[PDB]
Amino acid sequence: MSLLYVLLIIPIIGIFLISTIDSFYFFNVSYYKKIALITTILNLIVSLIIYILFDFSNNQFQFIQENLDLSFYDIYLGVDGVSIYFVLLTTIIMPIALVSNWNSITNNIKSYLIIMLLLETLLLAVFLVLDVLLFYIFFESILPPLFILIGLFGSSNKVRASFYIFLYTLLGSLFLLLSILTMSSIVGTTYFDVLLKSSFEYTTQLFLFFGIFIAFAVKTPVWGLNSWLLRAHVESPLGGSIVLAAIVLKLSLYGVFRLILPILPQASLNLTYIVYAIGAITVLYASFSTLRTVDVKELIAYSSVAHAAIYLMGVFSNTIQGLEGAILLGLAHGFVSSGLFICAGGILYDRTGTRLIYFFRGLTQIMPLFSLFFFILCLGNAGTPLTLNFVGEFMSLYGTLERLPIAGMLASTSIIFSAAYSIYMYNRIAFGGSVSLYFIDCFRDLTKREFFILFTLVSFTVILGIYPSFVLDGLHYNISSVVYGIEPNASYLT
Amino acid sequence: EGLQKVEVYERIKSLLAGFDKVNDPNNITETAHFANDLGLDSLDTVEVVMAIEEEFSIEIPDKDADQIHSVDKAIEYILRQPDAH
Amino acid sequence: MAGLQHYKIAMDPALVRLGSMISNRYKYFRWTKRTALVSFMYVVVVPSTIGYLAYKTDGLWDLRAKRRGDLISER
Amino acid sequence: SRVHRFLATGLGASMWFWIFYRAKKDGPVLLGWKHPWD
Amino acid sequence: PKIPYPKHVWSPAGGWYAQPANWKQNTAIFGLVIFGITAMVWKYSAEHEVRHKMPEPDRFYPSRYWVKQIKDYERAQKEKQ
Amino acid sequence: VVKLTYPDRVSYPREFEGGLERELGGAGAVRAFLCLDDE
Amino acid sequence: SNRQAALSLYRRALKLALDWTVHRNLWRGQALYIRSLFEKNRNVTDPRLQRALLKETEKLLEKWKHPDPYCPPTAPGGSKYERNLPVPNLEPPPPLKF
Amino acid sequence: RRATREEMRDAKVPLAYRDSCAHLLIPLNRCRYETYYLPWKCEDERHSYEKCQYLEFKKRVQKMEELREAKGGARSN
Amino acid sequence: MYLSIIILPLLGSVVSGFFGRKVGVSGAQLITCSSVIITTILSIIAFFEVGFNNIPVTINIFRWIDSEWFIINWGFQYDSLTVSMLIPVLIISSLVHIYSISYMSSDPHNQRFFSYLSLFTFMMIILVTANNYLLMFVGWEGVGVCSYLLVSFWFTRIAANQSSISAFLT
Amino acid sequence: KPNITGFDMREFLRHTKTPTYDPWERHEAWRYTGRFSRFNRFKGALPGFGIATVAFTAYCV
Amino acid sequence: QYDPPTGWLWGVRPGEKYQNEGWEGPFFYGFWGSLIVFAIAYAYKPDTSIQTWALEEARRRLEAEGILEDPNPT
Amino acid sequence: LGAGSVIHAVADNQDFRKFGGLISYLPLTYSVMLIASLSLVAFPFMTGFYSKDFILESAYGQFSFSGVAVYIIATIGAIFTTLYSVKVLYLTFLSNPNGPRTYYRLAIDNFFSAQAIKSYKPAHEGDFFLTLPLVILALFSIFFGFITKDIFIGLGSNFFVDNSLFIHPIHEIMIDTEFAVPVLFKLLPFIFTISFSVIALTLSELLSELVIYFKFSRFGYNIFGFFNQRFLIEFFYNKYITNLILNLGGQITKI
Ligand SMILES: CCCCCCCCCCCCCCCCCC(=O)OC[C@H](COP(=O)([O-])OCC[N+](C)(C)C)OC(=O)CCCCCCCCCCCCCCCCC
Ligand SMILES: CCCCCCCCCCCCCCCCCC(=O)OC[C@H](COP(=O)(O)OCCN)OC(=O)CCCCCCCCCCCCCCCCC
Ligand SMILES: *P(=O)(O)OCC(C)(C)[C@H](O)C(=O)NCCC(=O)NCCSC(=O)CCCCCCCCCCCCC
Repeated sequence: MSLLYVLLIIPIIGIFLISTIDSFYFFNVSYYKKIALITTILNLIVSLIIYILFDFSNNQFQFIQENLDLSFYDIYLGVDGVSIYFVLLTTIIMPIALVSNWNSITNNIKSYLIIMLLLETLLLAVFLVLDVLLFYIFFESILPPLFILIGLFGSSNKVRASFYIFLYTLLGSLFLLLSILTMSSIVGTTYFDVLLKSSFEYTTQLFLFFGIFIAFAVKTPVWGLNSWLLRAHVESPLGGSIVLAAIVLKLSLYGVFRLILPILPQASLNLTYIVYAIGAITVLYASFSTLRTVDVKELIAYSSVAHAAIYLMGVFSNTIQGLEGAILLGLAHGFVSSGLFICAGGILYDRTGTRLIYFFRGLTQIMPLFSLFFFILCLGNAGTPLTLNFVGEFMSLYGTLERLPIAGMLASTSIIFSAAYSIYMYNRIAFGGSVSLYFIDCFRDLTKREFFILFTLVSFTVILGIYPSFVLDGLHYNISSVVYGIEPNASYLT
Repeated sequence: EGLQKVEVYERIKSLLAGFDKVNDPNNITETAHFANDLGLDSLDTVEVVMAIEEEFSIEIPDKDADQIHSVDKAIEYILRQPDAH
Repeated sequence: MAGLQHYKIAMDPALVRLGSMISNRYKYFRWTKRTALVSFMYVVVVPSTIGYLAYKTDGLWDLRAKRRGDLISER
Repeated sequence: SRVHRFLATGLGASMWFWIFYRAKKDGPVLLGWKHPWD
Repeated sequence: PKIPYPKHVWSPAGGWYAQPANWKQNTAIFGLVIFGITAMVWKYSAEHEVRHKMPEPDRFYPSRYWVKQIKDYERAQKEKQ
Repeated sequence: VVKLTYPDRVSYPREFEGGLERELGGAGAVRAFLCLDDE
Repeated sequence: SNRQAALSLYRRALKLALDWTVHRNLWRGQALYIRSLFEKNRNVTDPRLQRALLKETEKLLEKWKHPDPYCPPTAPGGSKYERNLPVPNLEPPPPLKF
Repeated sequence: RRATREEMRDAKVPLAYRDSCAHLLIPLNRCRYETYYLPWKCEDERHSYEKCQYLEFKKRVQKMEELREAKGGARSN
Repeated sequence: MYLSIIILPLLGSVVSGFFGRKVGVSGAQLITCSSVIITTILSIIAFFEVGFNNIPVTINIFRWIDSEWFIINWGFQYDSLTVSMLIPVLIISSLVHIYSISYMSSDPHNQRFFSYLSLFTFMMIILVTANNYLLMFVGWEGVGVCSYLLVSFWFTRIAANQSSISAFLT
Repeated sequence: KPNITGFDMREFLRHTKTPTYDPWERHEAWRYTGRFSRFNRFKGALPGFGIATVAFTAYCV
Repeated sequence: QYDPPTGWLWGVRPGEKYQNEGWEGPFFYGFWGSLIVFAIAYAYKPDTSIQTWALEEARRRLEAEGILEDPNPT
Repeated sequence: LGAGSVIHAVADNQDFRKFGGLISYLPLTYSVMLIASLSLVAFPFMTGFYSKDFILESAYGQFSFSGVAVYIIATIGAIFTTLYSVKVLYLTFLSNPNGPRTYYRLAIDNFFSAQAIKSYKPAHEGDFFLTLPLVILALFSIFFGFITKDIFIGLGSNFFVDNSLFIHPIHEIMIDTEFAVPVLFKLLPFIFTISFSVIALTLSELLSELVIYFKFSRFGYNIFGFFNQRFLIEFFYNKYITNLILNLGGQITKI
């Protein structure tokens, strides 16, 4: 039983215990929440054990278990540098997501925990599978649990939201499936170790690129294909929102490393000016739009759109710096956007019952712990240094500028507007007068739970912001394998 | 701790002592009215309120200025405003 | 109002009405001269302009280790 | 307060004396009458 | 006067007019914690400072007393004749 | 106004022996005035 | 109407006249002229002219508006306005769980 | 006598001031280092350096006047 | 000494701001002023050590960002210019901490105000002591954030809110 | 072009001067008294001029 | 004059103590706990990054030229 | 910092049009300004003289159109420098009391009868902590400039041979600054400084109405506001830059 298969098995045992413990003890709801939390903790503990044993400079997939009982659809698991940190981010985030809803579900708690635990197994399976069809099977398997999570525990407009996220993702994924099936037909197999060895013809690469890019653009999302995010990420329960923004957005980013950079390098090189136009447009249009967004979670949801454009531009830079920056920005956005949704969807929305920004003012006066963390998360969302958000933005933007300067400059302008919308929101909530006259009751400050799910998130971004080498050390050799090009005097040694 | 009635009356009384349009300094008292006791025109009362506002370093809104038709009313307005210096 | 009891807010009817109008605004969009031009400016022209500049200047320069007597122009 | 007047005059006494001292020495150089070496 | 303020708000910076009765004691403990880190940093900076030029013996260079690079040089340079 | 009324240079540019070519980085860098064109 | 406006508009004339003139001694004689013109038109009683006369002087008031009029620090527009506003509700939050 | 590169470079003379009259500045900069750059201690050395620079400047102004007439009183800047 | 000039204002800002409840108003003023003064004195020595005797001092602690060609380290470098600018920065900061003992005597947020003043000094010192452009830009963004927090110090005032956004965004 | 209100900028320009008679003269007379007279206010404009001049002359012997 | 420090941490009134919801056990000892243990093991982890392997080879290859000095020549 | 004493002195107020007197109420506070003001306007043999009155000379030292033109520009800016220097000094200390009588009410003059212990507020100065930096900064504004002018200017100073700052030999203009510059232009900023002070000092408390005549003309009113509204580089910023983005965000969200 490989460590990687252990990762997928623990959350399934937790589901079993959650749904059977009543036959051994009316069981208290606190029991279910404790089973689910410990389950995610042991999954985090296993992912940390794997990371200690992980080797930073191996071109072999590590911790793979030999199957040799070949079938039509077999599940092979393996990990290298590009997948190791996405696996860690999934295992760190999900316990925080569980605590972020400890008190705010209050109904169908068994269903919420089983759905949350199942989502962990599926999302981890996405980052661990060593086959392109296996990748697709898990990328899509999460829609029905996502569809039912929003509908069971979402806000007032959760019906329109759940439909939007289901149908957008399916429609785009159906175009990715067509591209994937063409690959398996030509090659005979979708296993990574032998599909990357193959060489597709240019026009095949061109049509393979559109099919895959249409799906990755719905999931980034790119601007104009992002209606589903505006609805789903806001109407979802807080735990759903954290998982949706901090893990699910990353699948398309990790999928660019496994599905287009190795097999479609000519198409990627010849179409970067189209990816960059869409990437540049998304940086500006989203930034201007979130400046005028009045729902606090939708403002924070809309920020994810702007940052996802920056690491989408990085992965197509064909440079070592852009690709490392893209993973580091995708990781950084995972912590910071998780904290900002806890601040908005968890702290403000539980106190007031509303998310309109018009009703908030001067919260610093009564809530100095919320404002202290909120400001640090508003700095991190603005790409301020000593946050992992700056190291990722600077490396991602440097690659974008070097690959194509006109897009780099425009994507650079995000340094202004991210700051602009992040600080403007911060002032209309924490500063900007005395406590809002709409509040009749006074508000309490962060509970111990709220303090420690924020302190944990702001610790990860800051420590990684001062020493990003912890992550870059395990990306240097694997990131190198996805670069496409040669130097005049280093190529073809004899 | 702030401004007391005794201090406000002295500043106000010494302010009107320098005004020629006032009939005499001896008619000034607590319940004095600018209109009939000190005999001031509508324009003179506007001058008096501006002098009071400059002396106490406060800005009086037009609606409040209309309310101040008496020396006692002025003393009460100064006491009501915390900002008065 | 929600599942978990919150604090008592002075839920202003005017602000509530404003936040509902925004959430429902998509249902009332219509194609007119104005709405067609704006939607054509943002979606087609400005993106196609950037795509033109990105396409035209892809590979035009390299800054790496450039010296005096050697240009930045690459094409 | 009396020490404030002492400091105000004292600072104004050290000043207006530094100017006169420097004018006595560096005045010819600044005005161009005598070059600095002479 | 002092502006009224809510008594129920806890801020780590202390709040509105916070001064604990034991402020002198706590100000001494924190000073000691502040002192020890600086000593830890000073020991580091003495060890890892790099200089390609050595000060002349007569000049006022108080770092020669506590840095390792100069002390090793001066110790070796004392061997003459 | 200043363009029509501003003083001409009242000193010949200074000349450094050898042009300081070696001290400024050899012939591959910019050197100083050395028996060059009048200005 | 036509009484409150005349008195309030008169006060703004005194303020603006002093706004442009820093020195108070020059503002004193500057004020008797302002007061004098109000005396010259104290006998007008025709409504068709009373409202027309108020329009001219407000237009004239805007004609010579100071780029930044004076305001006391603790007044709207002042430097100390709302510098340390107190917390509005001093009453402790009601017992809830979050 | 004139100071050559072999010791002028060793003396760390500023590059813009490695001129013909830089041999008087090597002792001046040494005096400046010893006296902590106080502007009342190396007066004799400081004035000595201002002599050679001024004389060369006086030599240069004459050359500039000769150049100006050569072009019939034109503009050289 | 060279690295003590770095961390001392930082420590003074951390204790005053994150433990203003523990040391109180006077405890905070004692630490920020003492840490800045001790830091100020050491700079005066550094001016003699570096500027006057011409010893540039190189101090490299650990790598910050390492990707292929980019090796940006938390490295500091003392030369003539950085000790020239450290003199007014420390001297006026010492005089401003001391000056604020009286100006803010009636302010109800003394600990926070003094915490900010020592963080800005730390960010100024980082800006000029860095030996690369990227680490310098940290102090560049550092003083900018400290400038934003000190403009908006009276955050209940709407006009000072607009000022801090102007300071931040411009 | 005279206005309905008899406001003339030339005499408005002319009137700017210390009036011969003023109803507020007595109230606003303390701003030009001995404490704030023309001589007293400019008496201490340069604080240490007198001391420095005396000291400099002593040094110039 | 100064006020005594006040305020309720975690909203706990001075009369009572913070009540536990049950997340504190696993979070402080399982989540953070394992995160310090992992940090300790990371100090003892062998260094397998490509860079340090490459600097060692880059060193020798530079020592074959005059840029660097061989500690053990020949 | 000395200015901060002035705001702390009266009412936490900082408007010029209500400042006056205070020459005797704040003696030390006035004194530090004068040292600072003359250091700022580069009065001869002061700290600012050795720096400010060397940049201008350096500009003429480079004999070119750009160097000469900026001289004229800087000198005009240097001319206008002393006027607000005069305005700060005069309107707060050397002018007639323009504030309320509360600022200027000493216990020596008997005004009140019963509330004599309080209700005076005679615009007192600050404590030790407020004046110790004031005194210390005063010396730096007199002697620090002269003491360090050899480190930073000298003639051939080697204070930056560690390459910290770098000057290319072809770009050196310092030699011409000391010798080639004509004496008239070297002392020209001082002539304007010591002259234009007297016009500003005569335009107030001596004439005091030439300026208001200019103010109430149509030419002066337009100039006064333009300079008071900071060249209008914030009205076009707020409307044609800031609100353009806000409307762009509006159009994208709504359309
Ligand atoms: C980059 C992200 C941040 C990384 C660094 C994280 C902190 C590291 C140490 C920073 C120095 C210590 C700061 C303490 C500030 C005072 C404590 C406090 O928060 O009080 C809350 C105070 C409460 O203080 P109080 O005592 O006055 O509270 C009671 C009175 N009321 C409630 C009315 C205010 O709340 C506020 O008023 C301000 C709200 C925002 C708080 C922001 C504080 C600064 C946070 C760190 C800034 C880091 C800058 C990084 C720059 C990056 C450079 C590239
Ligand atoms: C690695 C490969 C894995 C392949 C799949 C292996 C199995 C994965 C899980 C599939 C479904 C397992 C369901 C586990 C729960 C079953 C036990 C149960 O009865 O739970 C009941 C629970 C609460 O209901 P109850 O407590 O009875 O009523 C109380 C009312 N007060 O009610 C619930 O829990 C219902 C929860 C909501 C429905 C689940 C989330 C949506 C699932 C959509 C199903 C279709 C897609 C299936 C996808 C499988 C994973 C990809
Ligand atoms: P009091 O009992 O005296 O009040 C009697 C009133 C004034 C109410 C009379 O009954 C009266 O005249 N009716 C009010 C309406 C009216 O006709 N008002 C006439 C005077 S106000 C007016 O319109 C003329 C104002 C002239 C002076 C101001 C001109 C504007 C100056 C602007 C610039 C100043 C600074 C540059």
